[PDB]
Amino acid sequence: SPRTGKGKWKRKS
Amino acid sequence: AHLYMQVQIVAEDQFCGHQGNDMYDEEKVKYTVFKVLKNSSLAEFVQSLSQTMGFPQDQIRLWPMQARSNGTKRPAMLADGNKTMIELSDNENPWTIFLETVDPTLPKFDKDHDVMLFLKMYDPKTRSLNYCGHIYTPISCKIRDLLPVMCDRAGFIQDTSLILYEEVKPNLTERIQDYDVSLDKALDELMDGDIIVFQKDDPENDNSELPTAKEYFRDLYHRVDVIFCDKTIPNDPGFVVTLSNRMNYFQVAKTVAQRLNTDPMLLQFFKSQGYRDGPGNPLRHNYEGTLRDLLQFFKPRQPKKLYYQQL
Repeated sequence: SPRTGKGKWKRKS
Repeated sequence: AHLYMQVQIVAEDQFCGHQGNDMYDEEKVKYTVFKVLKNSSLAEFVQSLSQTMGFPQDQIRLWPMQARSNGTKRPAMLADGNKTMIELSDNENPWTIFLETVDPTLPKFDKDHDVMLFLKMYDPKTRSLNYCGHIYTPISCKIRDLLPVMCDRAGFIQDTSLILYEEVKPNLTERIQDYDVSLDKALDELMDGDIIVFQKDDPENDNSELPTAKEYFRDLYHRVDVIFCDKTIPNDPGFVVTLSNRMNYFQVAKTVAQRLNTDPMLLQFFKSQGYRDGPGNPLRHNYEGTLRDLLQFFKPRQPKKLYYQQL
């Protein structure tokens, strides 16, 4: 049900 | 001293001809490079940039190259412009920036309603990508509304049937199925620097080795170069063979045999033995795994190598 995401957000330093 | 940072400007001409994922090859690319004070201003850099590349500040826009959690790197939006450069880069050094320029001022970009999208056309006949530039589009725009611009930039007749994919990341090329929804509905986590890859929908595609862009990117993702060294020849530099990670034993054996003009049954392969020099354990021809399974003891950087002997 909840979103796992495609990792398109900004990478951590 | 260490109060300086390197800023690397990439132009659109570097996106042309790129056959890989993302906009260009991070490992091989032309940059205009600037040595800049970490505590200098954006507005300073912009003027210093304007003066240097023969463009008034109104005709240029900076899109910093931003690393995403999934490993891709894409132009991202950058009102702000009095923060320090080292703060804007968030301590990245070097900092790479895509420089958009006009060509006979830039159209306005609304940070809240538009998105900057990049386009690629895939040609199954030649198995190549063709960079089709970028567009400002309202997020609320339907996919169907993007088709004429794609047809236009690829040189296709108007109303040519297209197949559209989002290039999300290596080995993830997702087909857009419903052309009549807004962009944010079509693309999960819609962002600036997203890529749509499109191709002609023609039955002639299926004769191609790589009939769709998905197939293309899948092949590229699994492509691997392996050194093969003759066990019985001491300090053999060996030769390089281009393979696929999902090959079984038979496909490897046959490919290496065509390289050597011999029969695959006259070839005995040996595993890597890793950091140690020389062949390890023999590879049996009933091996049930893939080339990837054989090379998994190698890191992505470590040069892949296998040993063989002629029988």
